Amino acid sequence: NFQSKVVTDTLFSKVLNSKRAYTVFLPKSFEQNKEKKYPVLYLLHGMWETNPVWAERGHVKDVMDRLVASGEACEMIIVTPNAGGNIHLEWNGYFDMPGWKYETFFYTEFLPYIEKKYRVIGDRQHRAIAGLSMGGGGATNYGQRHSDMFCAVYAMSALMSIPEQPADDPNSKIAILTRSVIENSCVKYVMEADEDRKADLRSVAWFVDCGDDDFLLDRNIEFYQAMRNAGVPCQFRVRDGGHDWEYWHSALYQCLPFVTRIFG
Amino acid sequence: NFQSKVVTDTLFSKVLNSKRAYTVFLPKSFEQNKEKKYPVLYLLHGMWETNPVWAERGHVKDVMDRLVASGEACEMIIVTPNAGGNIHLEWNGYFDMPGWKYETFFYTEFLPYIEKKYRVIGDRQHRAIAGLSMGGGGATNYGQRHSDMFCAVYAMSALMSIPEDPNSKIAILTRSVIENSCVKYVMEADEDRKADLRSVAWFVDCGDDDFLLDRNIEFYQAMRNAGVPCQFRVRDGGHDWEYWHSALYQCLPFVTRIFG
Amino acid sequence: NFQSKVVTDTLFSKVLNSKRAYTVFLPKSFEQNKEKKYPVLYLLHGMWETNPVWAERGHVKDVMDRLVASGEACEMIIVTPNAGGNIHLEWNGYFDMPGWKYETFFYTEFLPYIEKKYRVIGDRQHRAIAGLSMGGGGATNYGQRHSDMFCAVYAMSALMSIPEDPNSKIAILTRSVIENSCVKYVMEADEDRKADLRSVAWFVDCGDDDFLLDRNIEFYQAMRNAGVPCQFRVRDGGHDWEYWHSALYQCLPFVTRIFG
Amino acid sequence: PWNFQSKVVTDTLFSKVLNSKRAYTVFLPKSFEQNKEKKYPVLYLLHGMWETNPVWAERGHVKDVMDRLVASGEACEMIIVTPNAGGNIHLEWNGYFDMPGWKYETFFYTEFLPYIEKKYRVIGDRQHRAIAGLSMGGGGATNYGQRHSDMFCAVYAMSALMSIPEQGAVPADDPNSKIAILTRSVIENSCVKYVMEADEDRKADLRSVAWFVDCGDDDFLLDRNIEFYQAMRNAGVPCQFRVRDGGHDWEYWHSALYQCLPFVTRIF
Ligand SMILES: [Ca+2]
Ligand SMILES: [Ca+2]
Ligand SMILES: [Ca+2]
Ligand SMILES: [Ca+2]
Repeated sequence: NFQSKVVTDTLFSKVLNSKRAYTVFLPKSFEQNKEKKYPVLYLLHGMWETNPVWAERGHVKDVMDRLVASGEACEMIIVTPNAGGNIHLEWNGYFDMPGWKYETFFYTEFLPYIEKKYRVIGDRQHRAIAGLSMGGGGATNYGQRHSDMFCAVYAMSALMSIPEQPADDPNSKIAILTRSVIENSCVKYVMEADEDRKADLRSVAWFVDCGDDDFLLDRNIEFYQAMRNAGVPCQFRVRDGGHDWEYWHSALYQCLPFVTRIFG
Repeated sequence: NFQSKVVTDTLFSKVLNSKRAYTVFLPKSFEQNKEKKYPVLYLLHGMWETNPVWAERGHVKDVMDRLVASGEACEMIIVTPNAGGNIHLEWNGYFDMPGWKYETFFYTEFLPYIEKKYRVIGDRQHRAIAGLSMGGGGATNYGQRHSDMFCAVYAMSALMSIPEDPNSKIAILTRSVIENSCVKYVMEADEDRKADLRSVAWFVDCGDDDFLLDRNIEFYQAMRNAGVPCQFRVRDGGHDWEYWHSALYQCLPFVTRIFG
Repeated sequence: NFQSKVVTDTLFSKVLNSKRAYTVFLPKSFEQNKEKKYPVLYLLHGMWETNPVWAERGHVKDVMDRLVASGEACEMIIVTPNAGGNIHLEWNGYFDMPGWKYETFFYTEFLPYIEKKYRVIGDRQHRAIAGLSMGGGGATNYGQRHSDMFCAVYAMSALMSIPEDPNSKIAILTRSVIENSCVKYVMEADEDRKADLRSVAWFVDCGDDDFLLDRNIEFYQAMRNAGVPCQFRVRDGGHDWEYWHSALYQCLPFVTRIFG
Repeated sequence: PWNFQSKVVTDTLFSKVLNSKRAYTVFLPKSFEQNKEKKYPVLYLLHGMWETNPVWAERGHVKDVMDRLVASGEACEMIIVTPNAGGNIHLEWNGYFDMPGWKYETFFYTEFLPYIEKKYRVIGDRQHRAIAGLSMGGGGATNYGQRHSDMFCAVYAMSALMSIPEQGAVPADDPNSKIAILTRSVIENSCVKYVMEADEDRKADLRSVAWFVDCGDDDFLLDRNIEFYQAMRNAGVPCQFRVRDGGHDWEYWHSALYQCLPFVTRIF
């Protein structure tokens, strides 16, 4: 019979001059109805991690099979690009950095390739983004600066900016990532907003989910407080737990129904 | 055939020179086993409110009947004293105030009377306290300044301090809350105080749309930064009775776990 | 400052020759744009009860205010007609009975009046029905015999059939429920009926301590065996308002998802 | 390295009863290496047919769930252990009861339990011993609790094989095959029949145990779990019953832990 499946493949990036793996979830109907188009969720991993973690430890396919069957989530393409690895040798991060223009890769190469190949609807209304930790920050800032591309953002234990609680080499990959995250602080972006920016932020649906024992809780609180104070509607949840995969797996049961609601 | 019940009665306070109404939940076994003793939960109402609201809108009996039957909560006495009413006419608050020493009434009159009359076990390990809004602040500062009396505190949408006519009762309450800021109490703590705070189990529950969220956040950060174990939950919602009724499903099993 | 509201009003029924009370929930936006139309949920009460019980004990407005704010429910009209009262003095039931043609009242008088008066969109894709106990059986059989009218059915602790003087209202109701057994309707279905049933989304929610659990199990088993998709939940609890109030948090997001 | 941490350990015990090395996987609390004198309650957590001992740790994520629930106080620290009772059903013995040529229950009670509870510092009484499992393991847990009520205070049965389903059973026409032998064993030890045929003495024994039955609305074993619950209720034996969304799958069994672990903690 027909079944949802997880596929891992690769795309060569001219921007990065590098092979880029990615892992994709394909709905049960994908091979059955060759004409059907789908919403898409870009689902980003955290630092040190690589593309397969959402399928393998997040159990994306099993959660989707549950929620699709109950109607709580719609069939959608879910994809996780590789933006990680051993931080000492491999570039971690989602923004354009000196020597590593990941964001340019994401929008000019990755997204076009994926949405063509996996039959994504292709409009803003059916494109959402979510992620954990470093990926939560990437998801959030992508939503902030590309509000014309995303209808919803679900930020898990997100690296909204660098916590208050340092590499010896200021020119190492992790040092470069640190400065990139600071420069693109999701908190700062909201705090410095004029009325036009506030109005754009309001065109996006936001959901912030971070555990009470998480070292990034304080930065997510600042993000939520800035949003709430700026009059930008935003859901905020602080559940039991910390910076771990039980938090991120369980977050999927809130995330997938949330983006489904916004898609519709 | 035995059933849990809610009873409303009054105590005369010499300390206050005033009748004080209170509403108490009595477990299903109360009339069945006349010799059984129970743990107690003091469950405080918010500003403007009076004693019956936890039974009438919180549906305390219905929730207990559910959670006692599943084993998630133990049988306990639950009691709500009157500490409010129209804020322009009636005294609102839990701390000793000029002319209205509510806290002295609570500890020297109310508590001894309740625990004798309704067969409360009577020690610290079997006494907990919780409340919403003004009552959440009252529960918290009571647990802070009387850690010898309580094993657990569950603070709902709590008036931990004032969010961002000096002879009025409302002005007097306001000064009392600032003076007894639950946030300040943790922030100024020395090592001895931190050790005392650690002897109590703390649970802080406040909605993402609540005007008191920022103060509760301040309280949790102070606790966490001082190394005092504390659960924090921010659930969907605001300063309302759906939040406080649903909080009972976390609070009653929580104090049950802490009870010895 | 627009607010959602609950309104109780009355309609005269020629079919019944009786005044019929009803209670309706109106969305926050109702008075704000007086040309906006809404989907509708018919939300039925149980035996002995009357129309206002869903607003008063089910806290329908407070639950809607929560779920509308979070986006989990859409704005909808919610309406509860009176179909009960003291069973010894007042007619209880939702089907056409000898001397009391309530179903005829419902479809020929009540529904048209309500959907015109309160700006209901008016098609099947935006009409759903739910109920508890007697009202759960009523909702289920309405959906079964009027699949052209309802896209979704949410049955709480439903009187799917009688669990296991002759001219009293109670005896007449008892016969009516047996004659219109929700279980029977499914077990005797041919291929065309099964296809009709599949055009409706079904959700069945009944607690593990409920005296009607066995009839709901029979109903679900019949549905499942006939290949008619149906969600089934058995949660902790019994035939009580904590069950029915909490069911709302599953029911309202469910019909919202089904609404086209 | 500067922290103590809960641990999952896999080891083997040689069984003389079975003439077989029996692997097992055990969860050890964060305090295990830190307070060498602490004794613990124990939960026996059993796997399903076709599976082996490591599945509860690897797919159930038992360590991660315990680390969460221990920190919140919802679960107490406890030893959790899964013995190997499975593997490929055409090659390996599957099952929990004594069968011809494979007396697994005798192994469990006379070899496995004493060895585990000594080695991993279990308190060792009924009041601190619980059992749970999924599918085949759910039937194993339930019937153990039924016939060894003096050993267990609580049973949590997930998607349990309470008896052979009217539909969905694995074909077992070869009477000398291990799968046929298991099938007969499950029938003879029907969890449903055990309650149905109970006299007053048996009912009293059953009431000394806390029972929790948890099975999804789309599970092929739902109908048998319903019969078990109905028999329990009708017999006046207190039992929790939940039917949640889902089927015979690991999302159901992982999420079940979040009810199971606090549940046995309450009963301990
Ligand atoms: Ca916590
Ligand atoms: Ca909210
Ligand atoms: Ca129950
Ligand atoms: Ca289902």
